[PDB]
Amino acid sequence: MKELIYIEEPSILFAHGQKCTDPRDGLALFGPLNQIYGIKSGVVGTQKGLQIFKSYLDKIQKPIYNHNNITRPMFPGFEAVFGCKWESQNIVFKEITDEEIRRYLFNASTHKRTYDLVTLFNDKIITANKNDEERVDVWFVIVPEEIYKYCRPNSVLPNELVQTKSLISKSKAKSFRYTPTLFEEFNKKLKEVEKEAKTYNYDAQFHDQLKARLLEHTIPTQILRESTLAWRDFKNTFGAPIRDFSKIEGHLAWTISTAAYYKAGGKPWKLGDIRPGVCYLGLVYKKIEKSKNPQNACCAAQMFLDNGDGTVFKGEVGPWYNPEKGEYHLKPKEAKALLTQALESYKEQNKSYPKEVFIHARTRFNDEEWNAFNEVTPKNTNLVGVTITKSKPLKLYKTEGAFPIMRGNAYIVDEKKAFLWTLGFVPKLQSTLSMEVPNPIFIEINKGEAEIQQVLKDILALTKLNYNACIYADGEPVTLRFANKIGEILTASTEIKTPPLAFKYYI
Amino acid sequence: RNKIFISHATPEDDDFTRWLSLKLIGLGYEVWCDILFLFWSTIEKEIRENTCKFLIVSSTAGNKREGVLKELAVATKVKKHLQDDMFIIPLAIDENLSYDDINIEIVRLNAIDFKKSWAKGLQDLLDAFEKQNVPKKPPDHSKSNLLYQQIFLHDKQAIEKEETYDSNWFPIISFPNELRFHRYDWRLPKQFDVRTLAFPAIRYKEYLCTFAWEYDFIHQLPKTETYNGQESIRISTSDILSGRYDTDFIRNYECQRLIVQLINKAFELRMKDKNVREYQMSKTFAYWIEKGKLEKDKFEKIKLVGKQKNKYWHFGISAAGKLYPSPVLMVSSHIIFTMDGINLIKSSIQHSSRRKQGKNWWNDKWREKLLAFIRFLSDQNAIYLNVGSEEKILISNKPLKFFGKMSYVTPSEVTLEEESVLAD
Ligand SMILES: [Mn+2]
Ligand SMILES: [Mn+2]
Repeated sequence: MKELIYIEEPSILFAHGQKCTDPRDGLALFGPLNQIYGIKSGVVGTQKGLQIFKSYLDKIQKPIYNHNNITRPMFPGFEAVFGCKWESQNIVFKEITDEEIRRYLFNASTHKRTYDLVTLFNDKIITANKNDEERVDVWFVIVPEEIYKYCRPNSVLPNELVQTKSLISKSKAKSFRYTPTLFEEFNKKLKEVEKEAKTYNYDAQFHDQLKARLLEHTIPTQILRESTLAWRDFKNTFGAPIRDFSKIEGHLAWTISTAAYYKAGGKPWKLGDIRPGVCYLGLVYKKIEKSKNPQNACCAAQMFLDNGDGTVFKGEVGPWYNPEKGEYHLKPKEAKALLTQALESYKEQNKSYPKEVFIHARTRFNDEEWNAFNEVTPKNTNLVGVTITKSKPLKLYKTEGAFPIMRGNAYIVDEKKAFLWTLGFVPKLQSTLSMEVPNPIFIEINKGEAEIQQVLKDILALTKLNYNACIYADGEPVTLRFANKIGEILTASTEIKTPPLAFKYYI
Repeated sequence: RNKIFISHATPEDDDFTRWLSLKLIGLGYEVWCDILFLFWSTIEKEIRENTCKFLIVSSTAGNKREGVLKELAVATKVKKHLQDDMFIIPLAIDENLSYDDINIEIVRLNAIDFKKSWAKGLQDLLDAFEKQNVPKKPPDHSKSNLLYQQIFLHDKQAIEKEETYDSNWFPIISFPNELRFHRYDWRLPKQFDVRTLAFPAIRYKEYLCTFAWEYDFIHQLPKTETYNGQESIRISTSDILSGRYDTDFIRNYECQRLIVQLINKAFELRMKDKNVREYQMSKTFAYWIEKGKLEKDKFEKIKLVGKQKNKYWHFGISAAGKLYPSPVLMVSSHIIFTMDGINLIKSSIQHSSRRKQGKNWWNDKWREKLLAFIRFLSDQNAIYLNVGSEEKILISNKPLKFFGKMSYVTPSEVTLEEESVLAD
């Protein structure tokens, strides 16, 4: 028999210097770590969207229960939790008219459709941001259901509902260059063709395109579907709610509130016990399939300290991908550049250099980029590189009962690799964190030297800094939890020079 | 003389009672509640001689609960025996409380509205306490945290209980004594797929790494008949597993790598002459059982193929070898569907449906199905793999099992049903 260890569940600190394991319970009993005095809501959408948002704002004032309030704890109400008020009295409304939606949603091409609608929302957001001062905390994009359905990639609009036609096809759109002639009437139609063709350089999904084209303006946005806030009124042909939130309403309220609270400037919680000077860096890669080069991809880094308000550094594009082995590796230059970006940002924030630098990735680092990392690393700063995979076939089945293994159990293969059960049974909720039998993540100190148990503890603690999800704990550390999200946001605009930005502008 | 009593119906108003008790304690007040302890005479003595303010939770369940009404009657006697016009402070928390269902003793008093906002209700309660000069200590949220952790999280903690677990790692007991490299050289055609041979064999560098013999590939490779078997390099497998072997010709990590690459192919080939069908994945192969086989679709009373809606689900396994830290075969479990029990749906369908089917299975079912499948395609107490005419590997049908020092009390109330119902 092989022996497992147990890693005690890390604690998160809330208000009044109190520490706990469940952010919902800690927020309900004590309150948020940072405190703000009001959420000035900006609302973009139809009048019906504003009505739905105001109805949800009125609802979350009162308590909202779940079905099984042990697995998912109840929601006492916004003011009774955050000590703040999220009132409809402070709503700066910028209306999107119905005819405005009909003008741009019924184009045969998905890319122009999504680009036009994202532009319609973004122009309102940015104009209200600039002209009449910056007086709101978060901008809440209330997305109608039709837009969400038809402004997504691989989504076809019925030909009978098309009102405006397409001018250029998808294959030739990215190669179209507008070159003027000496015929004005001709140049007009050429400019229209270019207007349509430019949208194929953006990703045809409303969410990433809106959040990416809004990066250069630094405006917090929470995108909520109309059917998310009014799921009772979005039924099928059987009179039944399409998205049934009836048994988890409270949990929903816990998620929308906390996330909003983070985007409004306040930090709900931070890590309770962590060593000073530590800094965690999660790598992010996303292949740019638009470019002809099969190796072309975008790179980025997510920095986290003792809280979930991380920092996102956008790297350059390059042949980071190796179609051969299917692992992204960075070339020496970009390794140096990205690590220097991160370390200089750390020095600007903490006025010192990190005592340790843990680089998290899903693959094993090659020596070529690790030496470039070491070149810029200060010196008396331990720099290691950890591999978290999840795709490791090891499953432990409890010998009896339907309940699975308990979260926190860990199997240490050697002084450099171990197995961590971030998912499994958790005695607090008296339920499971995942369906079926949990798959433990595999951790390996691929490059560098450090204690295996300390890295395990740090990862387990890093599964608790998710601000969007107000849940007990996550499956993977925040350093890699939103890697695909950041990657797609960075490749959705294809026209960005973004500086180091906070998480609340991508999250 | 200064305790704050909270009468409440259990467990209908347990959430609000816990919230209010803990918040008032953290704010500095001394509250008395049966929910904060782990018997009627004690309650009576406390309301009569130690309660400064008697708060009653006014809900549909509270106004009809007999014990709550007993405590309220004692509180009425007490209130009469002092001068406190506000000794009884009802807390209206139920917006479904019909007026004709309110108890008479509560309806004649003015309650504090918690129905519109628990925050506003708490502010009003604290204002009434301040105006009544109710005794209180400076804030101490640490005591509220302590009570939350030791009273409410009592039966919800991890305990020190040794627990054994089964795994998906089935060890390999028997290994061929020598892993050999055959210097076939020109005898092996350069453009020949060394993946078509009946025994698992892979290239290294002019040699051919295999567990099989020098002449185990004559029928497919004629020229190997002229090959002198003495040119082969034979390495002790026990020296490869123990790490004793490490030369310039080949390194230990490489040795173990070619060994797993051979074990995988051996599994794939042994699956061919067996009562299982195949399912091609992104890089590996899964193996399942047709509907017609087995006694009523059950091996050892374990359903290995069954019915879902309009199709038939089949439990399947895939194998991948590893030999660090221990030589084992890791078996992953999967689900694959058929329309009639034999022919696959080639699409999404086999994904969505897998998710929708597997959500109904838990630890017991997954473990039973894996162990039952493994024992089914066994050959004794193990599963022989043919890496040669006379060499073979043996994988025990009993998996490597782990054990830990910290376990949990199994919640007899299966909430797994509530969880698996969530199929939205
Ligand atoms: Mn299109
Ligand atoms: Mn969002």
